[PDB]
Amino acid sequence: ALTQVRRWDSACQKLPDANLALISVAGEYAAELANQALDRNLNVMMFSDNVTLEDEIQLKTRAREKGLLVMGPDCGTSMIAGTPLAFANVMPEGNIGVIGASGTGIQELCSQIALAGEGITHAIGLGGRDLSREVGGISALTALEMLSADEKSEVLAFVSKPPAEAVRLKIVNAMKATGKPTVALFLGYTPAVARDENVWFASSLDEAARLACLLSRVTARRNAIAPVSSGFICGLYTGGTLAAEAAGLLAGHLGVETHQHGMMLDADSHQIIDLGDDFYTVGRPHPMIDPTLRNQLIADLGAKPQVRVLLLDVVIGFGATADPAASLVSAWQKACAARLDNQPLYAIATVTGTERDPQCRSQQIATLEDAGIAVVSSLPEATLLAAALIHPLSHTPSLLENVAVINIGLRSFALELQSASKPVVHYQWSPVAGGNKKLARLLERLQ
Amino acid sequence: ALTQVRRWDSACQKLPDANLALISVAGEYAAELANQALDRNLNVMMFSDNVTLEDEIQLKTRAREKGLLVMGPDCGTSMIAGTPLAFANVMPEGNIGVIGASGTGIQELCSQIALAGEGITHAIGLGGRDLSREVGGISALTALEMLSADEKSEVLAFVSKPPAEAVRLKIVNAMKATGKPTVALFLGYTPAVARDENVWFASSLDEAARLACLLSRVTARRNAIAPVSSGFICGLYTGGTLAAEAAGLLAGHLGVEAHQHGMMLDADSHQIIDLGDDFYTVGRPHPMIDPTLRNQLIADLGAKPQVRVLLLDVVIGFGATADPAASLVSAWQKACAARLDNQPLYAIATVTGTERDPQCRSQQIATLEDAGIAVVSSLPEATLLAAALIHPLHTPSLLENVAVINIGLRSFALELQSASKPVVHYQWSPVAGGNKKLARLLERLQ
Repeated sequence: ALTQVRRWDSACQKLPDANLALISVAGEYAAELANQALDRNLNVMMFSDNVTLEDEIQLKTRAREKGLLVMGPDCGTSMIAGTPLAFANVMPEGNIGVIGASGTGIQELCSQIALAGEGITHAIGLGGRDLSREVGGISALTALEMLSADEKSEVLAFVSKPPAEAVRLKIVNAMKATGKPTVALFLGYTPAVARDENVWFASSLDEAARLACLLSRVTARRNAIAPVSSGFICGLYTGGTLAAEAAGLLAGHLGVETHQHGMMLDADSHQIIDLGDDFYTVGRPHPMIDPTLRNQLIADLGAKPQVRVLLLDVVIGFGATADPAASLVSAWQKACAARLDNQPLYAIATVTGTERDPQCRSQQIATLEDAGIAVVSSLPEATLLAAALIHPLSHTPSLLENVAVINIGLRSFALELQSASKPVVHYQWSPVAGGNKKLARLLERLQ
Repeated sequence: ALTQVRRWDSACQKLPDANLALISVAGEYAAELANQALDRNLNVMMFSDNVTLEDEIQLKTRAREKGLLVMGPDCGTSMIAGTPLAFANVMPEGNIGVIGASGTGIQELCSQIALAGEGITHAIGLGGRDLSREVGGISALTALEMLSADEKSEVLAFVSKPPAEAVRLKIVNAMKATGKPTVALFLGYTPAVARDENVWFASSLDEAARLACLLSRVTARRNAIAPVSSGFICGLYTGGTLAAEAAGLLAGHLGVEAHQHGMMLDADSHQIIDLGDDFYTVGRPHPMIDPTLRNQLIADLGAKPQVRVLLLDVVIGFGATADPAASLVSAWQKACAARLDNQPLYAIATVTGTERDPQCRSQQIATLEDAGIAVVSSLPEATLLAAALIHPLHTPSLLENVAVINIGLRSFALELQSASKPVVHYQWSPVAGGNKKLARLLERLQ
């Protein structure tokens, strides 16, 4: 049974700890009700269109000095603490925090994330004009700071139309300040560089989602492992091309820059080695057919405590070992066996081959996983994870913890919130006096 | 059991359909066996290493003249007509033809293609040095020509180290000439242009796979629909952001620059409209909450023959209509029921929302698919298919069946035997059978 009301105080008593005012009244009155909401120190989300820049700017600046959040006018979507606000979707729980100055942009970005197998913490709408040259991205900065302080939001994803020079610059620096892996989606804009410190740039919705999930998977694992002591990366590859791509990929992640003797990369003690090179094959069979060399080198890492991460490629199929996984496992266990607790050896592998190959992809992967080796589907993820693990680890907004809504405009919004069984009180509001049926009937008819 | 032989005589008599000689003997002898194979008009694959550029060029130029193929020295991987050659993988059959001057590069690309649910026709290894300046892509050109002529190879994917300028130009041009959607992967090479006509440039193995699979899905769906008459694209969007991205993507595919009244795109009669714009919402609910208008416009398409493709978005979730799919199908059917068979209307929809939404993602997609509307997972694919459906419109004997005369290593023949592929093992050696000491010396030195 929806708790309707018709006076502010009546709504505030039916919901003492109300947190947000969702305004969907006629634009001409939205700003008014927003300030009345702030007078009661409530966060505001204006789904309402037809609101002037001046009022939006006034409301957002006022919300800043008060330490509140005003999801600017014409904000069609938001989902905070599992609470659907306006046009929202039921999302799987995850570690991705979404911020957007777009309606269906947020919706599609989120739909693609779920479709990609991950989930979100919150999806914060800002209002279509927040990033405008005149608004200055006030709400976008407040949103970033909030999620930045939300530990459950390990990865950040931002979506909006491309902002102007001064504004996008302010947004990026703010994104960098959070220190969290962040995907910045500037709709229909091919970015300068693909990555800038902790910021990854995308130009399309599903590209952005693909990236957000990848960062999500890498950060998730890195937090679970919780590396504490730094060290170096050692890549022992059996496939030349694979070694070369992993090398190029890792160099980019490290901001590091013709490769002699199979040494594909050697920077700051990190190494990516092609054991297939002639330099390692004198007097012995190719590593892809005989695992003896590589396995010994793996076992011997037990004597190189400075080596924190071991990168591996496992290539199956005809012409390869019968069951590489098993001997790989024993070999790396011997290594780990010889390490002190503060000198662990994390292993990361990618598997190249199919389910029907003799060795069987799924069985090989399971063997690796059961032993504790991290198996990822692609080199970009494998190397990104490796780079993340070498550097050890280094107050959540009350609005993100709980959301109590005083719904003012449309009743349907209050009703949909009822479905989610979220705390809501519906404040029936109208711009026409109670007895003026003529005008009430007219307004309805015209709309 | 494995048929074993000691002379070309026996090999060919035993394998009358021999198509290829897989050679893994010591490099100093590989070119010689390769020419003996060419003397018998057999294709060649030299897994064998330690072969000079000089011999490679001689063998490949000779092969080209004979209308045959020599997969360069140091070619560790190939799969042709379901036949695994050397370091190969068991692959599901699909519509993607792969070519590579890389060993594990071909393997990883295919492994990714398989994981994405697609398959290949063949994976033709070229030899690590085929695209070098000295060789000039001889085998690369041949393979491209072969896959260009293979009807089952509907999408092509090429992978290799970045070839020098002249070679690269020649290669890209040959890819353009096939006319088939093609992904060109030049390992660790930043492409300035992402797409050039039918060629998509990629930088990483996973990206190349992603693109190859995307083109695979689009081309497979188009060939199924088998369009006959060209026409126009009409996008009717309810979500503003989705309309603009769709507009931006299609403008790119149609290679044209593309704002007012919600008309996100309007070039060459192709239109992408944002029905959520004020221009279409005066006096009525937003199209995301009321389908009336859009459904009307869709139904009205039945009277417009030239409109061949209809693009749609369907956003579900708490605030949208209770069952979008149902009404869309209905308006959709009316339009189709008014069209003559020669003037069909193909519908393509992207669905935004989750399995948990009130409308239920899978439920909506089912209703849409049941009525013949094509549902795709992303705007790039939807717009790409939209552009593919408005056009519209023999196979090399080696790609039909492979019968191998194996010469170097025995393991490769056993590999073929286990997969029930036609094979004969030519037991060969540099030392004549009568010299015991020399034989011991060789056996020991290896």
